[PDB]
Amino acid sequence: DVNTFLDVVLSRTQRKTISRIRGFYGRKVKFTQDTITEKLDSKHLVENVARDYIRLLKYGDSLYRCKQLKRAALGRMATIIKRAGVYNVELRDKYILQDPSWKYDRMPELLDGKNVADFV
Amino acid sequence: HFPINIEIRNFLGERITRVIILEGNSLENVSQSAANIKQICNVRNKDIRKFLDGIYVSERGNI
Amino acid sequence: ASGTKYRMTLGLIMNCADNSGAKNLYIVSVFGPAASCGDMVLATVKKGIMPAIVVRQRKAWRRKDGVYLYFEDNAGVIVNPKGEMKGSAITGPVAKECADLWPRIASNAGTVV
Amino acid sequence: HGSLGFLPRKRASRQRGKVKAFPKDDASKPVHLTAFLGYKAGMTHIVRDLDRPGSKMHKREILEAVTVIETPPMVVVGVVGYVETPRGLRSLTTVWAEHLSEEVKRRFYKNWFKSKKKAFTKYAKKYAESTQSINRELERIKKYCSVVRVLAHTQIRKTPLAQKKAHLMEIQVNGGSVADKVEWAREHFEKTVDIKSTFEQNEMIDVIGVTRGKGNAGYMHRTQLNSKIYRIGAGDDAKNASTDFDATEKRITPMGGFVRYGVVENDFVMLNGATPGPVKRVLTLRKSLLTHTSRKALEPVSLKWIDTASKFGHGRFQTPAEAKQFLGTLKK
Amino acid sequence: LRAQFENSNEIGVFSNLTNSYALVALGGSENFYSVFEAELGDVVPVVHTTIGGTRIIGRLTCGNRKGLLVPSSTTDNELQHLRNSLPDPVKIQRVDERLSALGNIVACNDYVALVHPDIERETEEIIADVLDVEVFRQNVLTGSYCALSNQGALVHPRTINRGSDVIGAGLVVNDWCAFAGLDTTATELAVCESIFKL
Amino acid sequence: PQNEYIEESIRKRFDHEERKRKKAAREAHDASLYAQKTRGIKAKLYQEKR
RNA sequence: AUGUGGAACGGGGUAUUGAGAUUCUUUGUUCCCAAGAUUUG
RNA sequence: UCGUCGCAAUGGUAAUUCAACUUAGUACGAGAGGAACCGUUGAUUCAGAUCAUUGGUAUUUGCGCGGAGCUAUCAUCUGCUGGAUAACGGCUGAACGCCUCUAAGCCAGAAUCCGUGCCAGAAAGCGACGAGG
RNA sequence: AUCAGACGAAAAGGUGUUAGUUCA
Repeated sequence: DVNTFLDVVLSRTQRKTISRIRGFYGRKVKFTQDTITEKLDSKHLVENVARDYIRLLKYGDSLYRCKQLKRAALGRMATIIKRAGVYNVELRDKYILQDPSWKYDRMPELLDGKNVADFV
Repeated sequence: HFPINIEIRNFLGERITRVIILEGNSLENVSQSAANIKQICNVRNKDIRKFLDGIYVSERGNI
Repeated sequence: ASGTKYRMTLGLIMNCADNSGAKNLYIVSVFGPAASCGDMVLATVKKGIMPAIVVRQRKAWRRKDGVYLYFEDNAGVIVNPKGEMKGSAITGPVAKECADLWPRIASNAGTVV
Repeated sequence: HGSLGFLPRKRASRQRGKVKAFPKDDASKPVHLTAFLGYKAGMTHIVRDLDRPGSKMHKREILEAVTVIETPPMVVVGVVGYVETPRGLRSLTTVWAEHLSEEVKRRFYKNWFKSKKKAFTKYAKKYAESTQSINRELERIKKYCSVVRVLAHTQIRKTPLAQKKAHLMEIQVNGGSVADKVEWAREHFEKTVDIKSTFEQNEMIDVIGVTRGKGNAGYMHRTQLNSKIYRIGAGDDAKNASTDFDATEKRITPMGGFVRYGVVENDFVMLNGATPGPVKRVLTLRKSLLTHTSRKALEPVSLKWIDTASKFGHGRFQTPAEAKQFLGTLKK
Repeated sequence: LRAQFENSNEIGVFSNLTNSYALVALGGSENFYSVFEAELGDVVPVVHTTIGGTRIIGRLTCGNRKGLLVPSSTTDNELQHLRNSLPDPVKIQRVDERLSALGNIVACNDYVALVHPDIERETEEIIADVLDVEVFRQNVLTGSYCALSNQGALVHPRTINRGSDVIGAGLVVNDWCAFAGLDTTATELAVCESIFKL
Repeated sequence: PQNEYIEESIRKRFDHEERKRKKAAREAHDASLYAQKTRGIKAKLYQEKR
């Protein structure tokens, strides 16, 4: 819903977000405008209003004036929106050896430095 | 479509293995055991219609 | 793909053993930086960016037990981005990881080692 | 220094590994020892096939950086009784064995040559003069104890170590009743037990020991974990370094003895990996606190061939014996 | 038998299927090995032996039905174990050649082998003598590119395994049964079956 | 299948109806508990909605 | 601290080295030796 | 007084883990997607480390090599685990004859918490034990 | 009262109550 989308956008802006006060107000306005634009993409009038509010807040003189401008921008935006692996397998079982004991018994490989398996 | 092996196992083909009148004087304990059986047969990331098959206590009355 | 990456010599300029028309394929980047013996990695043709399983690795590659074996050069057989060997036939020894990384690369290889 | 589990870093005073936590026991468990003291003989890498389901090298031979630990059979020469108290675990009474070696008696004496070497000499007297006192001490332990541990001293004499003072560690008998633990220790008083009895080598042994002094760098007691033994080779066994594949007899001691330890003459335990502390250090091989069921513990050890290339120095042969005919007749 | 080892359709690369025995390689899926056992394992032993520790040893296995003349790059212990594992009737031999992937190089059909164009004549003849199939030196990886069997596996497009150029790697063609990967095209599998008189 | 396959399957668990009745009876208590436990902006929004 | 004592040599082994030399070990020799002060108990 | 062998008041904490091939193209899913699942192989980062073997070694001042040993994963180890719970989900069951996770209560259940394990120990924390008149 | 009490977020929410008033 429009109200649900506005509440989600406001919550996201709150979670994310004289010269310092003006910059903070402008950043909050820009973040809200970006969130609204992203939701719309997923509008032009809202972006124009936000840009005008940002320009007005860029020349702010008092913190209260910046707060009022931010509140007005938020209200305008709200109005616009409202408008295996363990089994053991044995290779000796699958053998064709004549003696089952010999198949299950290993054979020498190397002895006294010489490969017994390769020399027998 | 995939039967659940019972020691619950093969729950919709689940390789993981978990752990019908049930007479008992302790009605609360019997009901709690029934809830545990229902809790065991819990569907995860499955549609309700697809997971309509489940272990639900048919009735509970004095034996 | 296939197989699990193992600690080995990251040898692969990765000589393109695969007969893709390139003798050498200098590794541009490591896919997923260096690629072990038999690991496909993006390689720009040096002589003659595409995956290049190192069929031969100049650096000594510790074997299963720990037997380190060093090939003549770090030769990375050319492999297409899909996974199959980009070249018609790989040349020289082909590492076991290259077989795991791409059975076609080992299949194209004249020698598997 | 990022892990404050080991920070602050201070050197551990006791060279011997201390069992800060013995394994839990129950009456169902048979009476047995939980720890056995060993010496860092060496840790050369030896080949062994890996029979592990799903292993990339399933049924494939693997060279493994294993570790040989010299383990002279421990001698139990006393008992301690531990009473469970609301303020902790208290030592009720300690009942030593009647007779003690000079080495363990030397442990108490800083110099041992001082005047008379009187360690437990009158204690040995009252032990024989009044065996009933020891009987009452045993009775007091059985009646008023929960944790029974046994005094054990090291047979350094078997090892090629200059140290004469026998390291004494309070190994804890685990399993059965307290009286059963006292009875086993009493019948085993002044007697030695091989590590082969203590550990079966298929068991996963969390060996613990003190890290070496780097020159606070090092010298800190540490507890290794997940170290399954691979071969508890006995010292009398000259086939210990000869597996079935390399059937040719070869002692665990490789050519040129051991690095700064000398040859191995007594029982040893083979275990993969490395442990804190330098060569020939008293290492506490102990039962695992957790009965871990990892596939590495499940899979058995089938050792392919023991490396016996030269210790201190360099050797290109498994043993000189085969190298004798391998090379041409020497000038001699 | 168009079946893929695990999710890999390189049945020929994984297993060098031959009439007497399918030279499978270790590391393949146990169910797939059993599936290969059910399809043609009884007639053609499908023991999964990784020649030289290679899961794609079937590609490089130059051992055909009459003779297991696989390259000498195969592990001697595994070859000795395979000699006891498999019947002595198969002429098991170690092909000590520079082209260690001789099985991929040689299209060792049970009726007549087809060695690589650059494959050594003596090595091809030795493989031919054991396999009892006249070698034909003729991609160089004739065995890998085109599946070869006495029954007949047609030829590569230059294609089995969903049009893969390496038909031999994709399809484990054997005289007893011309197996293939699960990814093999239905038309390609039918053509291979028709070529194999099946 | 195709189109509204899920709806077709529904047309073709029964304990949900019993669970819904239990939830409906507990809804009156749940609303009071949620409203009393809510804090911050959400609490003000819930109070304004109610 | 009167001894299978410890230690140094005469050495040797181990390896190094690549015909030669060196350095843990030694039923050899000797030194050392019931080795003195201080400190408390 | 000197030692032996131990308990632990009190702190600190670690492994974070994933990643990629099976387990999988697996049940389910028209199918695609994809569980459960199972080992293996390794790896991101960080911690305590042995120094066997190897590389370096480096007054062996022995003969560039370089013993004896040191450092270096550059040879290697190498980093725990059972309860109580949050949300949520239930059983019992009033209030509110029923009903109702809840109100008396209980269980399941988090990457959370607590203990376990590890690192220390309280220079003035203790116990057993041998040896001042 | 698991943020007791003792010394604006405060509007409200309280299936949190104690007493009473009105209609009943």
